[PDB]
Amino acid sequence: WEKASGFEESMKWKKLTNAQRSGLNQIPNRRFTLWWSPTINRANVYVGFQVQLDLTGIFMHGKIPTLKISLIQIFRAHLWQKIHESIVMDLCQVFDQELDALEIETVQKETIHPRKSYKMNSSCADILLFASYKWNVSRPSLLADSKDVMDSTTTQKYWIDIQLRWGDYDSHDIERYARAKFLDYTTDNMSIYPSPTGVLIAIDLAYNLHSAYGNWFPGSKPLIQQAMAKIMKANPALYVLRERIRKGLQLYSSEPTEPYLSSQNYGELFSNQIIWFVDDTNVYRVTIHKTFEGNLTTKPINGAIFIFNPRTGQLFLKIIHTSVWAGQKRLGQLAKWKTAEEVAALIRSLPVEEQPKQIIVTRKGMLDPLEVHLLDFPNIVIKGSELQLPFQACLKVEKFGDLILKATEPQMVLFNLYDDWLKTISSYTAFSRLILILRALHVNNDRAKVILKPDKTTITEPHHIWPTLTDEEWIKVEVQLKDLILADYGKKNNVNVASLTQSEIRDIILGMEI
Amino acid sequence: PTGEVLSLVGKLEGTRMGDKAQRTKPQMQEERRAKRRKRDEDRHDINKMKGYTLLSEGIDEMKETRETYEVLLSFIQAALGDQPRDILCGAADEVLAVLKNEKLRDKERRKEIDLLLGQTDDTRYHVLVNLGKKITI
Amino acid sequence: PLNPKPFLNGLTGKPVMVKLKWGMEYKGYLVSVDGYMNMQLANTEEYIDGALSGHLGEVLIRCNNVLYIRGV
Amino acid sequence: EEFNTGPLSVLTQSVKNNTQVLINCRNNKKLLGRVKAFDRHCNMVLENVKEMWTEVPKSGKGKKKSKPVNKDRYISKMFLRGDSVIVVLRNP
Amino acid sequence: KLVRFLMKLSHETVTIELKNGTQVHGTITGVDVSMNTHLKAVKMTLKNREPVQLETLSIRGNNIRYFILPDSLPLDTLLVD
Amino acid sequence: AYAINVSQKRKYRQYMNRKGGFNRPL
Amino acid sequence: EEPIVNRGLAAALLLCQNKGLLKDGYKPDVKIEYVDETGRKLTPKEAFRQLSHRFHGKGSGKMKTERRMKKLDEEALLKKMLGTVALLQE
Amino acid sequence: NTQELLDLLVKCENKIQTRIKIGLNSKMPSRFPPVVFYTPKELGGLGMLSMGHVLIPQSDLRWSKQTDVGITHFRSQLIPNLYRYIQPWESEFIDSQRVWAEYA
Repeated sequence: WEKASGFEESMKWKKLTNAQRSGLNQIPNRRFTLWWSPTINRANVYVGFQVQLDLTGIFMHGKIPTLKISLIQIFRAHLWQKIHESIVMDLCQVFDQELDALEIETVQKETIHPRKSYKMNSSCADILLFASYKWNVSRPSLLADSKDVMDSTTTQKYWIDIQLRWGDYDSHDIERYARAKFLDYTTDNMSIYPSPTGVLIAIDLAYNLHSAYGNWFPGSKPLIQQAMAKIMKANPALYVLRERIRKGLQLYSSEPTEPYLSSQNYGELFSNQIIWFVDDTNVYRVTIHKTFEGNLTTKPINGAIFIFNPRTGQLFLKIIHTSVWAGQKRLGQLAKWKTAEEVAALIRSLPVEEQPKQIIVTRKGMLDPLEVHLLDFPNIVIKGSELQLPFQACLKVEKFGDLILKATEPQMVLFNLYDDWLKTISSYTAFSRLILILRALHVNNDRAKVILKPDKTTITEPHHIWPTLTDEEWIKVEVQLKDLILADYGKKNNVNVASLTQSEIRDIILGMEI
Repeated sequence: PTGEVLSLVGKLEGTRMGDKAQRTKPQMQEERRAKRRKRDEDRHDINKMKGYTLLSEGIDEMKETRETYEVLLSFIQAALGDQPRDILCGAADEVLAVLKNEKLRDKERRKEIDLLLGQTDDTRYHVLVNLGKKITI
Repeated sequence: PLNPKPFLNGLTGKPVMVKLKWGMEYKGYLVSVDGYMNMQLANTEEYIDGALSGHLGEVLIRCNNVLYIRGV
Repeated sequence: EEFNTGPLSVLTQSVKNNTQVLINCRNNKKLLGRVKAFDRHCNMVLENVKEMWTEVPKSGKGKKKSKPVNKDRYISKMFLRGDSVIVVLRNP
Repeated sequence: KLVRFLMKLSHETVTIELKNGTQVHGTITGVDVSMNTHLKAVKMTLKNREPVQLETLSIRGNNIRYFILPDSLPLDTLLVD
Repeated sequence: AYAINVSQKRKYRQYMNRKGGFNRPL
Repeated sequence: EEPIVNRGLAAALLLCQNKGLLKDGYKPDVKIEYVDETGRKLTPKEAFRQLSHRFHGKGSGKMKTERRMKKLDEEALLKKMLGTVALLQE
Repeated sequence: NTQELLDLLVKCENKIQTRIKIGLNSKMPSRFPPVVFYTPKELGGLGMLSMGHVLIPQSDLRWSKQTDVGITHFRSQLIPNLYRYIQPWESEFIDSQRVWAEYA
C-alpha cells in the first residue's frame, strides 16, 4: 500500500493555498472510507436511505460524501453500461465459437435498453440464441449444483441473461441472490423474457464473483461455467475496473522483477533483443599513491563507464573526467545517480530502433536508478546478471586503458570488442571468445601476453584493438588461456586445477561464486 | 451488537495482568553470533601470539590444516622420545617435505620415514602417508 | 499374408522407426495412419543418417515424403 | 469425428490451441510459428513465422573455407502449402 | 479446404516464394482452386538473379512453395465459410 | 485436416452518441 | 554453438530452445480473445479503449491517428530486424 | 482500581469512535463495526488501541472463498484490551530486580 504516495506527492512539493492543503490532507480519508466501504455501505449499518448511483449498479444505502465521491470516480466515463455490454458480447462470442456442436441455430442479442442493464426493478434477456431443435428445458437450478434433473419440458428458443451487482459485506452471497433474482424474473411483472427457460447470470463486481442459477440447458452448463471462469479471469472491462479500483485505493502489488541470468540463461542474451552489459564498477579512479613523506598523493584519475553488446559485438566507452568527480560537493550516491543519468542519456543518444531491449547491469544497486532515470523509456528491461563478466579488462588495455587515463573529455567513441569474430565467428562463439580473452587478461600479465600475441609478428589489426586471430590461432590461444585460468582457480581454491564440469567451468569463467 | 466501547468495570474479574503480554526476543541473533564467530576465528593467530614478544621470549623463534599439522607433530613426537617443540616442528617440516615432494614414490619414502621415525611398523608408515596425502609488495 | 494397413494399425503405440525419403528417420511410437499413409510419431527421436539429434515430441510426416517404416 | 484422431490431427494438436510448432520443408528451411488455419492438403496458414535455415558465404575468401551460419528471417503472415512441406513437430 | 480462402484474396498485395527460390511479390487479382495465381504489376526475383518487374504474371500452384501476406490481411474473417 | 481457425470482428453495439431511439437496435 | 544442420529439424529447435525462442459429454474447447481486425491482439488497456470507443460511437482524432501510425511504423521497423562505421572510424 | 478511570477511558473511546464515524458517515451509523476502527494499520484499519469491552460480533465474523467450483463458506469473541497485555508495575519491578541480579 502506497503510504501517502497515491499522487505524485499530493502537490506537497508546491506552494498551494490553505484550501488545497486541507483537501490534500482530507484525501486519505476518502481512501480509508473506500477501503472499508463494504463494511460501511451495508443497509444494516446506516438507516434506510437507499440511493442508486446514476447509470451504475452501486446502490449506496446512505450518504457518505467521501465514499460517494470515490465510487463515482471509480465508475468514471460511463463504466457500468460499457462493462455490461462487454460481458454480454464476450459471452456471445464464447458461445458462438463452438455453438454449432452445442445444437445452436442462430444467436442474436435482443433489443435491450441501456437502462435495462442497471435497473433491478425491470430486467430483460441478454442472449436470444435459437437451438434448431426441441431443446428439453431443464429444471432451473444453480450452476453450482451437480444434480442432473430435467423436468418434462421442451422448447426451441433458449435465453440467457447476465446481471451486474455490487455486493456488500452481507450481500456477497452470489448464488442465493442470483437464484432469488431468477425466480423473481420468472414471474416478473415487467421483465418479459421471450423464453420461459431463460437462465440469468450475476456478477458480484464488488466481491469479484459470478454465478448463474437459471435453466441450465442440456450440455450448456459446463459451457456457461467455462465462459464465466474465463471472463472472470480476463474480462476486459472487468480488468479495467479492477485496475481503476486498485489505483483508487492506493494499492499496487509488487510487480515481478527481471530474473537473473544463471549458467542456463548465459547464452539467452545473444538473441535479437539488444543487450548492453553495463558494468561501471571501475568508474571510480584515484592515485591512492603513497608519497615519499608527509602525505599520499590524493589525485583522482579520469574514470569511465563500460557499455558493450555481446549480442552485436559492439563496444562503446564513455569516459568520466576526474574534474567532474572532484570538487562537486556531493557524496557517492550523487555520483552514482549522475552515472545512471549519463547511461540513460547515452541510451537516448542511441536511436530508438537501436535501443537495447535489455540492460544487464553488473552493479546490484544500479538497477533502480537506471529505471528511475529513464522511466520515460521503458522498452528496456533491466535484467540481472549475477555472474559478473570481466569487462574491466578494457581499463587495463594498452590503448583503451591509456585513453581512459587521459580522456579528460566525455567521449562517446565506439569500438569493436571482438577482434575479428563479428564477421568471422558465431555471435555466441564471439561472446565466448571475448570472455576467454578477458579472463586471460585478468588472470595475469605474462600469461595474457602469451595468449594475446603468441607470435611477435602476430598483432591486432591497425584499425582494431583486440588481437586478431584465425580459428587455429584462436583455438591455441584459448587452450593456453583455459590452462592459465584452471591454474589460477586451483591456486585460489587450493584444489585440483581441472576438476570442474563444462557447465561449472562456464559458470566459473562467467563469474559465478562456485 | 453496537459499536459502543463498554466499560471494563465488572468485565475484568477473570482478566489476567499478563494476558496478551509477550516479552520481545532479540532479533538477528544468528547473524550476530556468526559475526562474533568470524571475529573470533579471524583473530586466532593474533591472540595466539599476543603475549609473545621478539626480545623477551624464548619460544618466539622456535585453519583446517592446523589440526593435520598438530596430528603430524604428535605422530612425529610419539616416535621421537618426548622431543621438544622445535624438534617436533623440524620433524613435522621434514615429514611434510618428504611426503609431498617425493614425486609419488612410496617404495623409497617408506625406508626414509622408517629411518627417521625408528622403523616401528608398516602401519605407522601408512598413517604417515595418509597424513601427507591429507595435508596437501 | 499380411497387408500393410493392418500392420500399420497394429503398430500404433509400438516402438518403430519410420524412414523418410530424404534419409531422416523418426524412431518412436506411432499414433495413427490415414488413407494416404501419413506418419504420426509420439515420443520419437530424429536420426539423420543414423545419428540421433534429439527428441521432438509429436512429429508428423506427410504422405509423399516417407519412404518406409520398420517395426522395432 | 475422425478429424481429431488422424496423423493430420497431430498437426491439428500442434495448432490445437494456437500452439507453436516448427515445420521443416523440402528446401531445408525450418519455419516456426503458431498455425492459424489448416486444411486437408496440409495448407498451413500461420502468423509471425520465424524461418531459420543454414546459410553459407559460398567461398568468400576464394578457397571455399567457410562455416555455415543460422540465417533467420521473420514473416508477418505466411501460407505454406502442403506440397513442399516435409515434416512438422510441435514444441515441447 | 484452404483454396477457397486463397481464391477470395483478390486485389491484395502479397508475395509467393516458389520451389526454385524465385519470389514474386505483387497484387494478386485471380486465384482458382488449383492456386493459379494471376497477378498484375508484380516483381519476381529469382535465385541468384536480378529482380524483374512485369505488368502481368500467372504463377502456378504446383511450383509455389510458400506465401507471404502482410499484417493488413484479415485472416480471421477470410478463413470462414 | 490439422487445425484451422478464424475470428469474427466483435463489433460492440453502439451505446453513447447513438442519436437514435432509447432501446438498443438489432 | 549448435549450427543449423541440413535436412534436420531437431537442430533448429535446439537452437531456438537455447536462444530462448520457445448433456452430450465433453470438455469445452473455448478460448476467446479480443484481437483487432488487423490481427494484432489488442492489449487489455487497448481492448478497453476499443470497447469504450464502440460504446461512445466515436473514434480516434487526427493527432491520435498520427501517433498510432507512427507507433505502428516504429514497431514494424523494430520487428523487421553501426558496428562497421565504428570499426572504420577507429 | 480507579473505576472512574475505566469509565473515562470508555467514554473517550466512544467519543473518538463517534468523531471518526461523523467524519466518515454524515448521519449516525447504527452500530458501525469495530473492524472499521480496530483493524491494524497494515490491514488498512485505523489501528485503534482501546481498553474497552468491545466484544467481537460472532454473527459477522465469517469470511468467504471464491472457489473455482462454486461458492465456499468460511468459519471463524472479544477484542483484546491492554488491561493485561502490559505487565503491572509491581510485577515489572520484581522482574526487573531479578533480571538485574541475573545479568550481573
